[PDB]
Amino acid sequence: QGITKPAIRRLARRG
Amino acid sequence: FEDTVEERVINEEYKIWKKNTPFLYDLVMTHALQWPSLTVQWLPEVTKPEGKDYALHWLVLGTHTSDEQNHLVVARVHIPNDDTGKIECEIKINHEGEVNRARYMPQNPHIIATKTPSSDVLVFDYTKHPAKPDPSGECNPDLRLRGHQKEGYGLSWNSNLSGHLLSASDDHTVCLWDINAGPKEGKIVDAKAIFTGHSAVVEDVAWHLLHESLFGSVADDQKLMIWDTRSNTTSKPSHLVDAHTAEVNCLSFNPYSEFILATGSADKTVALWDLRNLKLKLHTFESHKDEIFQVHWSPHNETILASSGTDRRLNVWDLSKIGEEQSAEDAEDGPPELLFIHGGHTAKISDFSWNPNEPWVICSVSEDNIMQIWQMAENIYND
Ligand SMILES: [As]
Repeated sequence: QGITKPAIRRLARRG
Repeated sequence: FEDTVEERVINEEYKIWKKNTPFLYDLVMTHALQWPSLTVQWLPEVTKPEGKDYALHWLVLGTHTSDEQNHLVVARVHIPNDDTGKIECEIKINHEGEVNRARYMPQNPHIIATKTPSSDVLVFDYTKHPAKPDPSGECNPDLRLRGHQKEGYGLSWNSNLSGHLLSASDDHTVCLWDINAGPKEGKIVDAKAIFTGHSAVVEDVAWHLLHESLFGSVADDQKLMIWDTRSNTTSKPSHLVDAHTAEVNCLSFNPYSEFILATGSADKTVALWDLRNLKLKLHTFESHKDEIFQVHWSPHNETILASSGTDRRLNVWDLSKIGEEQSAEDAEDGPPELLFIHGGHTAKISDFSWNPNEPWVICSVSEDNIMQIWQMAENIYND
């Protein structure tokens, strides 16, 4: 799901 | 003091953070202390013990109790190798009142200065105190530094001039001590200089990391001041900067660039500054939802900055991404230089510290007794 790097990077910015 | 409504919101957001941690962190260790610490700083020492699967690191912590006996604490921690964790008390020393802030001397790491609810700033040499503190609780500092009328938080040792210490106070002043001077016996030393440039509570103070005479101060008068200890004036700084539109709470010099400085404010922004021309604010970092109280540059990456405060968040910034174009979707989360938001705390973050020996490792402490040792996933910064 949110396993791709761009998605993880986006999770990081959302906290 | 608790908001039962806000508490439900915080707890549910935490549960979500917790299950997301394998995505976001290479390491997450959380420890509840009996008392909250208002202060953290990693000691410079590290060792990898023979036949062990962990590295030994050390933290300078404090205690915050209004009722009971306070302590200055050095904690020993296990940091697991990349092939959970443990915290023990290396030493515990009786301390009068809460420890507002505690800082080790760069030249001699076993010398630690502390700020107290009172006006005296204390100095401890932990090699000169019992391995276990006397339950009677009598506080016996090696040095008491006189000069202030009120308490404060700001503390800074000169890393180029051994024994020279700066302190910031609610009394509007910055005090300067040289702890190698004084009399034979010997416990009390008076302020060598007292700087009165500010017209309000001075929140933080910091020596330049390369020039032994330069330091910066930051106050509720919304000003950043740059001082020179050579000059025969203590009432007027070398530079007076209108840094923010609200109280300035913190400042931090870049350890790789002798010219650049960061500043954190109650106006919810971090400001970048260049010492060669202070008329021009280099940059403004926006994203924090409340007062910023602490800012620290990464000791391993020159473009990496971290900030924290009242919004229970710790933000990591990457300067190398400023001005970089984002999609409209990514712009909603914040500016391109926002690398990482740490949502592991459930109350205000009082202080944090970058691990000087393990890149990307941070220790942050909150007002609800939690200390977290964490390192964000390599996938996030390895681009
Ligand atoms: As301990």
